[PDB]
Amino acid sequence: MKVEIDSFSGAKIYPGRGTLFVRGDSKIFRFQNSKSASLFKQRKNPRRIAWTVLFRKHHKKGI
Amino acid sequence: TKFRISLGLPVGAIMNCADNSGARNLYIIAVKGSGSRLNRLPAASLGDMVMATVKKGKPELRKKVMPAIVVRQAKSWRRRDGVFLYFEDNAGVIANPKGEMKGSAITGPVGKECADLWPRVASNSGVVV
Amino acid sequence: SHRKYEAPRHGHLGFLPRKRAASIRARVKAFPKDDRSKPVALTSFLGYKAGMTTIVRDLDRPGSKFHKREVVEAVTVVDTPPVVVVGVVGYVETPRGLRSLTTVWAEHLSDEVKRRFYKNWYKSKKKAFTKYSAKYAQDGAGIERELARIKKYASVVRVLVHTQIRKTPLAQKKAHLAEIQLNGGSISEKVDWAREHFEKTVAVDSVFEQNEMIDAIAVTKGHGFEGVTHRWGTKKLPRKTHRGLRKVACIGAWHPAHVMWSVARAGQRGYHSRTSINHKIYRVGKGDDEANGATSFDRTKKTITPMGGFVHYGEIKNDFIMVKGCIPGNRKRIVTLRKSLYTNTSRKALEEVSLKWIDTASKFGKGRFQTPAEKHAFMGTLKKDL
RNA sequence: GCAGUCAAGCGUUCAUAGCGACAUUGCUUUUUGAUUCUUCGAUGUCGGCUCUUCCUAUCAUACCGAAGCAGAAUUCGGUAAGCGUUGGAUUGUUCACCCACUAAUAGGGAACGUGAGCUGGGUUUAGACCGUCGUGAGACAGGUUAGUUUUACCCUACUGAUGAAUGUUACCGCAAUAGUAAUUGAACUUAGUACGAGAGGAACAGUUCAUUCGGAUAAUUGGUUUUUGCGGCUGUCUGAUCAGGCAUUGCCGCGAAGCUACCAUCCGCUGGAUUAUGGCUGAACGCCUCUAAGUCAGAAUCCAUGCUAGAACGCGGUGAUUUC
RNA sequence: CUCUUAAGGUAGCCAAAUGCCUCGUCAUCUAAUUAGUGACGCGCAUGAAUGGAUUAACGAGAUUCCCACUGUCCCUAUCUA
RNA sequence: GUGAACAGCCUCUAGUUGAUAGAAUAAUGUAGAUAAGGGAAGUCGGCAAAAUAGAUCCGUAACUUCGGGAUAAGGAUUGGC
RNA sequence: UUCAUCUAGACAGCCGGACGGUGGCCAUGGAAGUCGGAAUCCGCUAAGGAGUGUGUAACAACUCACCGGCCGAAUGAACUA
Ligand SMILES: [K+]
Ligand SMILES: [K+]
Ligand SMILES: [K+]
Ligand SMILES: [Mg+2]
Ligand SMILES: [Mg+2]
Ligand SMILES: [Mg+2]
Ligand SMILES: [Mg+2]
Ligand SMILES: [Mg+2]
Ligand SMILES: [Mg+2]
Ligand SMILES: [Mg+2]
Ligand SMILES: [Mg+2]
Ligand SMILES: [Mg+2]
Ligand SMILES: [Mg+2]
Ligand SMILES: [Mg+2]
Ligand SMILES: [Mg+2]
Ligand SMILES: [Mg+2]
Ligand SMILES: [Mg+2]
Ligand SMILES: [Mg+2]
Ligand SMILES: [Mg+2]
Ligand SMILES: [Mg+2]
Ligand SMILES: [Mg+2]
Ligand SMILES: [Mg+2]
Ligand SMILES: [Mg+2]
Ligand SMILES: [Mg+2]
Ligand SMILES: [Mg+2]
Ligand SMILES: [Mg+2]
Ligand SMILES: [Mg+2]
Ligand SMILES: [Mg+2]
Ligand SMILES: [Mg+2]
Ligand SMILES: [Mg+2]
Ligand SMILES: [Mg+2]
Ligand SMILES: [Mg+2]
Ligand SMILES: [Mg+2]
Ligand SMILES: [Mg+2]
Ligand SMILES: [Mg+2]
Ligand SMILES: [Mg+2]
Ligand SMILES: [Mg+2]
Ligand SMILES: [Mg+2]
Ligand SMILES: [Mg+2]
Ligand SMILES: [Mg+2]
Ligand SMILES: [Mg+2]
Ligand SMILES: [Mg+2]
Ligand SMILES: [Mg+2]
Ligand SMILES: [Mg+2]
Repeated sequence: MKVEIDSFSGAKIYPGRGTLFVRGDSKIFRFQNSKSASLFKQRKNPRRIAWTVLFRKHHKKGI
Repeated sequence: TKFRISLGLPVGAIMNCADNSGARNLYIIAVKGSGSRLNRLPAASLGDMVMATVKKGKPELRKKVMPAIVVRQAKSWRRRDGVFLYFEDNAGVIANPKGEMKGSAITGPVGKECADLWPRVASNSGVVV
Repeated sequence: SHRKYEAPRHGHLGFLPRKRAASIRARVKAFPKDDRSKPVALTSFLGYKAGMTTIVRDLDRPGSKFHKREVVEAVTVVDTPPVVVVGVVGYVETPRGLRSLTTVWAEHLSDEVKRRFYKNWYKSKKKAFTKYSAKYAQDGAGIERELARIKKYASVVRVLVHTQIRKTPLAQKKAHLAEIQLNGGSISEKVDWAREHFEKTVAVDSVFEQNEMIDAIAVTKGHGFEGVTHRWGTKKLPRKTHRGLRKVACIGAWHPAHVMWSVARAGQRGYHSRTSINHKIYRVGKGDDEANGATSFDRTKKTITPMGGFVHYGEIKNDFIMVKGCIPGNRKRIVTLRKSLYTNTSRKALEEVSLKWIDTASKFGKGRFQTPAEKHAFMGTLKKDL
């Protein structure tokens, strides 16, 4: 099996977990759960959402 | 020739026309192969052939019943690999009773189940899921 | 006049009455037909429903669109510590059915099974089987006489086994005792097997094996008093309905001038005995085997217990049976897993399943990590520790 | 309304494949009449919705016989009611009609089932308008609009739920009786084969799915949120802060658990006896004959296997049975 | 050309809240319309202050279609008092 | 106080804390809510509910008795500092 | 009940023959026993219809009425209830 990545939060997605969203431009978005899916639908910025790997990278958290 | 897909387009649903035939939407009036149950609306899923009319589009396509094939669903369904997925919208393409497309191109993605079910949809398709 | 539109009736008339099962342990009402050429073996096993998880495996089904592809499936985990054999029952056949001639018990019975014979164990003098254990005083002559009666009679032989709840995380502390038919030949050696196994444990791997179709017999989750709309699935009456809409509108014609048994009525839902067949064993896991949740593809040295424990159950420490799909009953409930009554050869049976991965993320939430090691590796150092 | 009998004819020939005149015998009571026996100290009067069951004069599905049955399709008929028999536009409508799917969209009963189950569009009080009629008040199976749908806590029935008594108490069982369930399609392949000049074009075996139904289940996905769990926001109040109250759950995002969805997943058994029918042997009747004696196969049928309940006045095995 | 009246329904309007036949006919609206609308009119039985025709605005009046919207429904589920 | 406001919501003075209670949290209710995808397919009928909503700026059709229609329709903005 | 056949050999059964004038007359596009109308003859005859059916376009070719070979005692038809 292959572990996917949450398009919003960077979380690791295991088989069957979360949802997959195909945008009209054929882009694929994987969400590990309804929280990340709902923030994406609300058009929040992961770089602004403080628990996402994208925010942690932009803010040099962990490193 | 296809596993069950959560029905998301009951009779009366209007999806976008994804082909270049001159139709802008398809209005579901029936679903091929659908069963019977009192009060239950016939409902389509990705890859189903429906009977539909063109509500808006070129006048030559309107005011008549024609087969269509659902290429995008937007109602979440579960693939056997455990993936719950959905598109941004519901979309279909006009076809004849034998499954051949009336148009010559699809705009936007096409569900993999539909592409496997209908080779003409697959041949005219761009991105597939 | 006629119905004016045909629909199938709501509910199954063969599962009536929708009453509470008389016991929390569902009775095995039929054992597999005896083939007296095979060795002596139990026809069923007792376990406790721990909970569900999900697995990943490669489907082997030629002609399927998912042949040699990956499929995610739901599985149920049944905690199955070995059952202790404590007795044997002989059944003679009669023009009035089967009839127990006599039961021979083991000499020493654990407190687990002894509790089953007591409503108030804590204040009893625990006299159960104290005079019976004296039947083994010097030679066990009476015990051997009863076993000889069973051999001379008793066309059907069943052992009495009890669970070891002390090995489960359950608080119940009172074992479940059940009769399991012994299949295999020579009723004499059925009796010999039972006598030799007195006071001894039998593990689930000696009863069940990988890929085997089994049946699950359990009392379903109870839901109390239920109205027709959910108890039977009848159509909700329109919003305009005076006096409520979660009802059946016409509960009968004028004649017969009686409500008929087939009309949906409100009553108890759930807590019914159910025997559901053809659940494939996906794993026969052992408690002592660390890497219980591991496969030949995952190799993560982890057990079957999800992170944080099986919700409302605890941790799997014993032998366990992983069946495909779902089985009747809720978590912590005693379940009887029995061998199939027929030889299924349908290519859905007979398929050799190899698990590729077993989910162990927490079921207490949207579990993100399979192991605490993976959680630490993803999250880095936190303030508390790690 | 449905079904027979006869058989002049139709069916290119040919009465009876399928039909069938002139006649004639019936059945049914889902038509409408006829009657006025019951009800006028009152049986709630259309239709629909909902739900159960029953009938068979069978639309489909099973197995078959016949054909003007080459195949395919169809038609006639037998056992058959086990199983299903739909979504819509217009109309109060029943009925009708069309669109459409479907294996098929069969007909009916149950106080023209079903109003203390609903609804109240219609009819069928009182308001009002029109047309025709009437001098008029007013009439109108003419049209139109508005118009209170009451009560169960009793008995039974039904659904579930306790329970005295059998020395007590406990555990494990048996199984009388009662119920019972699965359903239908598609695709691949057989096979572009059999068959057919051709056009076309099967089936059995095998495989993957699906429809309708049913029983569970909550790993996942989704829904639900008083977890008032975390955060945010408005207004006001606690001098400010922190932290809070109130806004009838203040509002918003996320939200675990639980519950739950063909909106999720899993599961839904195999033996015998038969019906129609086709056969064996074989007389009656030197032949013939599935039938008479005997006998073989055989249906979605039946009875079992299996599944649910367990007789609270059916039964068995087993443990312990009170020093005072 | 007849019979005939007090006068023989004029201007208008209509299957209209007035048309039996009738779900009239044509067109439009829909996949499908006994609905709606526009036309037609030998109109059972339309029609001129018993007011005719029309009308901006107004209407808890009757009606049809469309967009939005939704648990009305598919098909139900859940929560609170 | 907010606010256009005698609106709603919170507060001061004053007044009251009165409605039979206790325990549970089944069905069916009454009242209040939410709901994937579809969006009136429900129904006689969109009944009920939802959606809209304040203010500022832009923009506003047929028709009209010239007065209206009109908040037509249709858009954009709004906090804090 | 009635009428028939029958040791001068019945019924059934199996087997043999089932001819010639003659493609009888008429027609028909063709019609030979057999799509039809009409005539129902004669010889050989133990016996054979100008034909009981199948068959051909017509032929042909099979088949039956009819008579024989075998068997040997009963049998057939139409009615009545
Ligand atoms: K009366
Ligand atoms: K949840
Ligand atoms: K506050
Ligand atoms: Mg969730
Ligand atoms: Mg309906
Ligand atoms: Mg019916
Ligand atoms: Mg259910
Ligand atoms: Mg009401
Ligand atoms: Mg969980
Ligand atoms: Mg009364
Ligand atoms: Mg009454
Ligand atoms: Mg019949
Ligand atoms: Mg009635
Ligand atoms: Mg009633
Ligand atoms: Mg009533
Ligand atoms: Mg009624
Ligand atoms: Mg009314
Ligand atoms: Mg009135
Ligand atoms: Mg008058
Ligand atoms: Mg009247
Ligand atoms: Mg909330
Ligand atoms: Mg206060
Ligand atoms: Mg608060
Ligand atoms: Mg024979
Ligand atoms: Mg017989
Ligand atoms: Mg009993
Ligand atoms: Mg005029
Ligand atoms: Mg008129
Ligand atoms: Mg009109
Ligand atoms: Mg309409
Ligand atoms: Mg005048
Ligand atoms: Mg008038
Ligand atoms: Mg007014
Ligand atoms: Mg101010
Ligand atoms: Mg919704
Ligand atoms: Mg939505
Ligand atoms: Mg919409
Ligand atoms: Mg409608
Ligand atoms: Mg309807
Ligand atoms: Mg209507
Ligand atoms: Mg309203
Ligand atoms: Mg505006
Ligand atoms: Mg306007
Ligand atoms: Mg001829």
